[PDB]
Amino acid sequence: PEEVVIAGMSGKLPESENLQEFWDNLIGGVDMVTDDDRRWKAGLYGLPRRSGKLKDLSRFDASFFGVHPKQAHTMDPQLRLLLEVTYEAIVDGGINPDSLRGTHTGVWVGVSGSETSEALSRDPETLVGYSMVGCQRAMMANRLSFFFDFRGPSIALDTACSSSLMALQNAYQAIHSGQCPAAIVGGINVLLKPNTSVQFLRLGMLSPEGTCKAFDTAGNGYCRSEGVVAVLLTKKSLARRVYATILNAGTNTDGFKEQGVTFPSGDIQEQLIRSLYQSAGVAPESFEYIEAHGTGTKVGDPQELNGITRALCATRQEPLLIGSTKSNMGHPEPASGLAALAKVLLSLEHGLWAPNLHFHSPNPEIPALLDGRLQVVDQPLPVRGGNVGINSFGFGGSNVHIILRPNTQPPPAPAPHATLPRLLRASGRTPEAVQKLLEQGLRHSQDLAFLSMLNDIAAVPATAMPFRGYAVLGGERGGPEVQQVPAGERPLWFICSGMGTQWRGMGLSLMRLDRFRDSILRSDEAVKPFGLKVSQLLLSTDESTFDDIVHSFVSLTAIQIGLIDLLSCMGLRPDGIVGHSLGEVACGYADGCLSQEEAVLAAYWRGQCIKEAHLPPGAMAAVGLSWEECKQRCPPGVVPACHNSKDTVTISGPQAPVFEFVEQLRKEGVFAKEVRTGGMAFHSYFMEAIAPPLLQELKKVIREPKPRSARWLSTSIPEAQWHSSLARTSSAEYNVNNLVSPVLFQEALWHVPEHAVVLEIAPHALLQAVLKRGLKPSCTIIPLMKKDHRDNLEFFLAGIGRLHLSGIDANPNALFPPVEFPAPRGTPLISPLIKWDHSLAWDVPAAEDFPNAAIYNIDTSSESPDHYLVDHTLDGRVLFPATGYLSIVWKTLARALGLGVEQLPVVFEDVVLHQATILPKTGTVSLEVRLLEASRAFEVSENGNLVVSGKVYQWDDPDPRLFDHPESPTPNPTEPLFLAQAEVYKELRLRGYDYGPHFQGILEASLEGDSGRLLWKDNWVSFMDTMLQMSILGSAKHGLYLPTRVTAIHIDPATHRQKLYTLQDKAQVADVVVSRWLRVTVAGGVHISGLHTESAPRRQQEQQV
Amino acid sequence: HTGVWVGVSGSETSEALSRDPETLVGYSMVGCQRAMMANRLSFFFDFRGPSIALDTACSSSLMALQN
Repeated sequence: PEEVVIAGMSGKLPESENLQEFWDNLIGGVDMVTDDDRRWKAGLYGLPRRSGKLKDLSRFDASFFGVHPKQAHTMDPQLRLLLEVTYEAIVDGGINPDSLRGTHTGVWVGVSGSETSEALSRDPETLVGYSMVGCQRAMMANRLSFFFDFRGPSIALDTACSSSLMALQNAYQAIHSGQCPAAIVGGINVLLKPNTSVQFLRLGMLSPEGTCKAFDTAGNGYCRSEGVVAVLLTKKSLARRVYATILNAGTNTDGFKEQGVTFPSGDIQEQLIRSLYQSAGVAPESFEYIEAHGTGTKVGDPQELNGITRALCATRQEPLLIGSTKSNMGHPEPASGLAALAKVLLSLEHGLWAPNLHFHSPNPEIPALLDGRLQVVDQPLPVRGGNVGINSFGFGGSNVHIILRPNTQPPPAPAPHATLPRLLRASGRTPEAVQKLLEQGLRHSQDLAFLSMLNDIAAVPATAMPFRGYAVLGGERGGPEVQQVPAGERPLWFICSGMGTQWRGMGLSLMRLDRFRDSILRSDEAVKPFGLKVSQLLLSTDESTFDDIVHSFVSLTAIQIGLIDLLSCMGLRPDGIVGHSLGEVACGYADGCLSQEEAVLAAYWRGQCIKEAHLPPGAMAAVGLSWEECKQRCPPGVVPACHNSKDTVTISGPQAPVFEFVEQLRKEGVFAKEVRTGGMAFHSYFMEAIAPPLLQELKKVIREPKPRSARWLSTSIPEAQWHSSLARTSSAEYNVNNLVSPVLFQEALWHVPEHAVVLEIAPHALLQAVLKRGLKPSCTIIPLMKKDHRDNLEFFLAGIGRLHLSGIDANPNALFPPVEFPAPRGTPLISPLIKWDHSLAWDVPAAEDFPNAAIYNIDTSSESPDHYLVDHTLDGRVLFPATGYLSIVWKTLARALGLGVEQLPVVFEDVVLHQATILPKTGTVSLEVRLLEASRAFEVSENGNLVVSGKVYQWDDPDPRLFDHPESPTPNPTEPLFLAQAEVYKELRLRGYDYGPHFQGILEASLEGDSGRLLWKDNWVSFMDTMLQMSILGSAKHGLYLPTRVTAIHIDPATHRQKLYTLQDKAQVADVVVSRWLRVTVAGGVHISGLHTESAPRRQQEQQV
Repeated sequence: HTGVWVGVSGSETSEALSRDPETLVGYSMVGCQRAMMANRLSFFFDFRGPSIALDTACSSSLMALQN
């Protein structure tokens, strides 16, 4: 069939957000297993404390993939992370994902768990339907097919711990047989349900130490880990980056075994190895590295390594290297194969084999390791070069083996175009993504294939990725440009300036691009028989070279044609063309009305015919007077020739009349500037004699005219007669009339639709000011070149970048020689450079949602999220805030009803704090919360002692009126002074309150203590405690009074979010009012009523003596 | 070299058996694991080929037939 290549790769692995972190850990030896308490409490049910745990599971860019917020919450974490990983993998290989939409690509996902689905279907009465369309195993690949629009098969294998490699093998077979052009093979595994770990523990597969000491005597069993990995398998004809070539891949099962289903058989593994390598036609001597399964079991390791020895070490002298990524990252059950593939491919990319951890002495039951035939990579070793093999054996019996040929592509030899600046274009969700891609490209400005791949993946629609930026590399005056992209398509227009724009040495900077030089040479061929060559003028060094009219016109038209040729390479078809009279020849080119040869010859003949005719010198000057005003102001024999804009209207005529008009304007003071054209007044009645010879010559030149497109807007003939015969098709008559009839440029500019993206196609952006004023305010001029600029190529690339920032998609790769593929080895990974919009935090099921009242562990340790409690020190000892209990009850009620706290307005009633809980300096205090939904009552207990009691229930009908601030009893009109934060907390300290920084929230408070402002952060406890502090501040009583009862508390989160108003800084604040007459403390969306505080005796610890 | 392609889209027995952390038997996984819907058949009948448990919903059986 056809070759199958690993073209891309992406994945999240333990303690590593991207493959770059995975490699940084592999080489550096950082063990990726940890003793954290993330998934569940360590030691629960006797399980090992160690496990492979991903850094996060709650980040997901829902808006990108079109998942509504309600569906995103119920979606499986594996599915979300796999969608992101798959997109990262597809763009890793330089393939724009849109180039695969609508094709026959397939999705094979190896998944062996549905914990989230079980968690979401626990409560039959409140379960939501879409939980099934996001938690089913089938959707693990069907969602990918739906979003990416792959028409190939969508299968979700299980195959009992070999799912990833089995999916890889199925994709390989599909691509080999021609059923599919490409495949997306992914592996997913997340540890959420402790009961599965307990089952594996009972089977004896796990290890008490959580270390997979593969290939070692102390091997006992593996430690479960997590991992989401995706690879892009494509046929060679469609790939850009080649990590390796799958020479052959196969699967077989152990069959029947006497010992049991779960006992591995080495004979079957040996047979699989031998069959695949023989079928591929390889020789065992070629293999250099074998990525063993390497679980680390007393039984599995001998079987597997003896199989590898009997299969590949039969007759080879030099030893065979062995490795196992499970020593580092643990064992991802279904995703194990793809993790090993990632390790192997990264090792090949960097030219080193990552060291294996936890290997000191070999297993005495493996003769190979004790001998020298089989060697383990205990320290980094350079890659000498050879084939590689990967084997993944599930405990059910399924065996998978793949043979990889590493990509050995030498770096491209230096070429002349290497020095030339190359343009880079990036698109992204957030400015950070664009800046990351730009910086990565900047660090590698000399990597042509890398820059081409980046430029390929950046052509994503602006709606999906509203941030774009360009960074011209290799230029001395270079830097990133980043700006937001407006939505909606914007028209692309062209402008071709007149005969004024000309300078000595134009086009040399652009002569280096192949397309431009080819176009200039074609123009020279068009003009060669006449007697001049455009390139001769360009390479020339005389200032007077271009002061000849014929030379000027020929060179200008040739350069404009070259610019249009460069534009057409990138795929830009103008939606409107409008040019000044020398320019229209080029405008004729833009629409296909004029052939290149015709246009160049026409320019030469215009220049000549102007040359032959001898007329009295006539100076054309543009004066700052309105077109209509110049109509009468223009002296007899002088007419307004060009209508540049409303402010400025060019006028031409005899040199003496024009000088007289200039003098008169100087007397008036109006802007009277005289241009230089060698005493020639264009678009004036003087040229009326030139036409006849020009008429004949052009009739000879343009043989069969062509229709004028609706895009072109002729400024030679007013808009009234745009349907006449004269302007129906370009010909000698049209060009002659343009050379004679006055220019109506201002008339056409009005027709440019609002939000257009204009391009000034000319050697100099002379009409930049004219376009900036005349055209509507919201249009972008985008000039291609500049006069006397040292390197016009950089300016042109910057102009293309500004096109990129306007929405129009142009590819700068077409402007340079193509990059042969596959790309050279060592081309940097692109997957790590992609970043998403992870502002939101979606739900991930907890370990207490599966079968086994609510209990909360208050750990004040540094890492614990409850660390802020260490600032609630009263009497010199840390106490749990009274409002802390309310948050616990709120969360428990929210979990009971099924809502979140932000979505659950609550009403506490008759709260009694029976005793105070002291938070120990070391350790934890466990608080239980019990509810009686029928009675609407709650009890918080601590070691069997009652702590808090009261009533809690959802607020059926919140009323925002309840939080309107009562009119203060004291007008306080003067308000001369107010207490700052420092002063309020100094007073509280003197009373005996030692609140730390976290529990300091009163930005200001009135002298009477009846009003103020409460700072808002993500924490409710701090906010409500600051309300209680405001209540206490105005009290005259001395000594620290602590709450003992509350009669009513209302929380309405919606009104709260509406009440917050940001200060001039970035801080969010809420106004507070305390009414001691009414016994209400109302601040933001909270309402405390009937607070009672009782004096607490001072601890008399009297630590000071 | 015979192979087994079994179309299964449910693991209810896995959930019921693994509800009690302090009484769950180890071999509940062998008989209730989804992949065991084909590996067990291969083990008993001594089939040395593929053993895969597809998961496409409403079409797992016919997808297995196609494979």
